[PDB]
Amino acid sequence: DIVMTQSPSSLAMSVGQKVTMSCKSSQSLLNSNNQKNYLAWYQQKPGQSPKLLVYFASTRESGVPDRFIGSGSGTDFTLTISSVQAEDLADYFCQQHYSTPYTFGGGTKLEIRRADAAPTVSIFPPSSEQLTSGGASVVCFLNNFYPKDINVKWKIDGSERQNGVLNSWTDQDSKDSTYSMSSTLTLTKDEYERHNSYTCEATHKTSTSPIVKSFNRN
Amino acid sequence: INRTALNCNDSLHTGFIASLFYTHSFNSSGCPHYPPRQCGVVSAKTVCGPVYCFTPSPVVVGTTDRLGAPTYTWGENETDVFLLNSTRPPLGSWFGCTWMNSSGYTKTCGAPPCTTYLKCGSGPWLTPRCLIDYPYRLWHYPCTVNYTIFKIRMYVGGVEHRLTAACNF
Amino acid sequence: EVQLQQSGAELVKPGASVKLSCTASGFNIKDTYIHWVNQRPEQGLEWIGRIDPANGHTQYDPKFQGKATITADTSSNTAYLQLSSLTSEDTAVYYCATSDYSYALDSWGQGTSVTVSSAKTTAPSVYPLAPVCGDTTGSSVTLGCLVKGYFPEPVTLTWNSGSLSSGVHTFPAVLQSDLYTLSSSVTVTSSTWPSQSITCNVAHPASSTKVDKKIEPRG
Ligand SMILES: *[C@@H]1O[C@H](CO)[C@@H](O[C@@H]2O[C@H](CO)[C@@H](O[C@@H]3O[C@H](CO)[C@@H](O)[C@H](O)[C@@H]3O)[C@H](O)[C@H]2NC(C)=O)[C@H](O)[C@H]1NC(C)=O
Ligand SMILES: *[C@@H]1O[C@H](CO)[C@@H](O[C@@H]2O[C@H](CO)[C@@H](O)[C@H](O)[C@H]2NC(C)=O)[C@H](O)[C@H]1NC(C)=O
Ligand SMILES: *[C@@H]1O[C@H](CO)[C@@H](O)[C@H](O)[C@H]1NC(C)=O
Ligand SMILES: *[C@@H]1O[C@H](CO)[C@@H](O)[C@H](O)[C@H]1NC(C)=O
Repeated sequence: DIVMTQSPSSLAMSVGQKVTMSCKSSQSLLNSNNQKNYLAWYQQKPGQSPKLLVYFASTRESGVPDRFIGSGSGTDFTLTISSVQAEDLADYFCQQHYSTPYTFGGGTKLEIRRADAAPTVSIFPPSSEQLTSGGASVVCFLNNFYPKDINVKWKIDGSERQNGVLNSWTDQDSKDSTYSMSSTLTLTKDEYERHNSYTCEATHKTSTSPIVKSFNRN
Repeated sequence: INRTALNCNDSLHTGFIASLFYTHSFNSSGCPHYPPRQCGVVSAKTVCGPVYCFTPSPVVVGTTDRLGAPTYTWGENETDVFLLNSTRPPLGSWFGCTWMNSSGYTKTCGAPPCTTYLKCGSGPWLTPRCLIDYPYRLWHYPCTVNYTIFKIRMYVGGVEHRLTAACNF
Repeated sequence: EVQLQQSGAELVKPGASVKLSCTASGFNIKDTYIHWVNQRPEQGLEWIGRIDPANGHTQYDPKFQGKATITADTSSNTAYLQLSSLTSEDTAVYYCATSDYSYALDSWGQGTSVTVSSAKTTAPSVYPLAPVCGDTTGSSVTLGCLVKGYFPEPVTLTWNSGSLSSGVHTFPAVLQSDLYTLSSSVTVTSSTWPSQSITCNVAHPASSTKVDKKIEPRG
C-alpha cells in the first residue's frame, strides 16, 4: 500500500495571504508512459462531502477557483492557495489514484486567523417543562469569540462544580471566522432547588477578568 | 405505443440485418469515412433500425411528422420523422448523427467542418482515432470492433457528460 | 460534478447486516466507475472498493473483503453497498463517488452515516430557553432550545420553519450514556422578540418525533 503523509496537520492563515501544505507518497506517482502524476487533492468543508479540487497533481477541476494550484512530481506534492478566503476553512486530503488500493493522506485542517473577539455570554435557567419531568439543566452560551481556546467553570452558590457538565463547540464560522461554545450543567430537581445562585464563569484571553453571568431563583 | 422505423431488406446481400443477433454477427472479412454533408431531414423509407444522434451522450430520435408531433406507427406513411438538423450543442441539439440505411451500409452526418471537439465536432468522432460508443456502434461501424473502450467525462454548455469512448491504440 | 443521492441514516444492531443505496441522476452509470469511501468519527478517508457497472467487475481493498459487497444495477441507475456482520468499528459515514478512467473521485454523494449499537431508539424532550426573568433590556436578545435524551442521530432543528437563518448557532450533539443531547441558540434584535413569534422546530425521524416549541418569557 502506498502511504500518504500530509504535513502539517493544522494550519492557520489570515485572509488574503498565501498558504502551502504538502503531500508525500511512499513510492513514485509519476507514470512513465503518461508523464503524469496520479495525485488528487480533495477539500472537505465541515459537515459536507469532499469536493474535487485538483487531479493529475496539477490539473484544476472545472469550477474550482484559480487560487487553488496543485504542484509537485514523483514523490513530493504541495497544494497552495494564492490568497485564502474565509470560506476556505476545511480539511484538505491528498489521495493517490495510481494503484489499488487507493490510499488517502492524513489531511491538513485549515483555520482562519482573524482579529481577537470577546464572547457574548447568555445563561439560561432550566425551563418549566423540564422541571415538571424531574430534572433541571442550566445552559450557558458563548458565541462569536476568537481564538478558539476558552474555559468554563460552573459555580453553584459560589462553589465550583465539575460533574454534570457537558460542552459542545461549533466549527469555525465560514463568514466571520469566529467560534461559539455551548455548556450545559445538569442537576436533579431537588439538587437544583437546594441552591440559589448558579454562576457560569468564563475565562478568555480577550480579558484579564473572567466574564461572569449568574442568576437567582427569584 | 412504440415509434421506431425499420425498413430492412438487403437487395445486395450484405447480410446486414443478420447482424442484429450476435454471437454470430461478428463478421467483417472486408474492412479494407467521417466527412459528410450537414443534416437535413430524412424520412423513414430510407431508414432501417434506430437513428442515433450525438450530443456528447448518444440519443435516438423518434418518429414525427412535418411538425414535432410524433408518429407511433413504425415509420411508414411518408414519415418525415427525423429532424436531424441543428447547429451545435452549446447552441443547438447535437453535433452530428448516424443511422443505418436499408442499403446494408450507411453514411453519417455532421455540422460544418473546419478541448477541440466542441469547436471542430460533427460526427461521433472525438478525434480521428476515437469515436463515441452506443449500443449500435458495432453495427453502424463494424471496423472499430478491436478498439479499446474507456470512460471519460466532458463539460459542454455547463453540464457534464459521461461517455464511453473507443479508440485505435 | 454529477449528482448522486444516498440512502438515509441507518441504525444497525451489532451483528446485523445493512445495504446502502446510491442513485445517480443526469447521466448513465455505465460510463463511470462507482467507488465507495469510508470515514469514521474524526478519522481519515478509506477506499473500500469500486464497481464497473458496464460489466459488473469489482475491485476491493483486501481489508474489507467478507465485510462489504458492492453491486450495481443499470436498470435503476443505482449502485449498492452491502455491509455484513457489522461491529462497532463499522460505525462511520459511507460515501459513493463517480470516476472516469483516471480513478479520481470527481463527484461524491451526500453520504450515509451508519450507527452500530444495541441501544434503544429514544425520542427527545424539547425545552425552550427564555432569557432570565430579572434581566436588563438590551439591544438584542438571545433565545435557546434544548433537545435532550434522544437516540440515535440525527435530529433536525430549525427556527421559524427555516426562515430565521442568521444569528443561529446550532451546537453539535454530544453523547453520554447511549443518549444524545443537542442545543441551539438564536440572536435577534430586542424589537423583534417577544414582539414576533420565534418557534423552535425539532424533528427526530427515528421516533417519528415532530415538535414545535414557541419561546415565551418567564414569570
Ligand atoms: C479485429 O481483430 C481480429 C483478430 O481477432 C481480426 O481477425 C483476423 O484478422 C487477421 C488479419 O491479419 C486474419 O489473418 C489473416 O487472414 C487472411 C485472410 O483469411 C490470411 O490470408 C492471412 O494469412 C492471415 O491469416 C485472421 O484470419 C482474422 N481472424 C482471426 C480469428 O484471427 C479482424 O480482422 C480485426 N478487425 C479489424 C477491423 O481490424
Ligand atoms: C441508401 O441505399 C440506397 C439503395 O440501397 C442507395 O441508393 C444508391 O444510390 C447510388 C447513387 O450514389 C446509385 O448509384 C445506386 O444505384 C443506388 N442503389 C440502388 C438504387 O439500389 C443510397 O445511395 C444509400 N444512401 C446513401 C447516403 O448512400
Ligand atoms: C420505445 O420508445 C421509447 C421512447 O422513449 C424508447 O426509449 C424505446 O427504446 C423504444 N423501444 C423499446 C423496445 O422500448
Ligand atoms: C489502427 O492503427 C494502425 C496503426 O496506425 C493501423 O495500421 C490500423 O489500420 C488502424 N485500424 C483502424 C481500424 O483504424
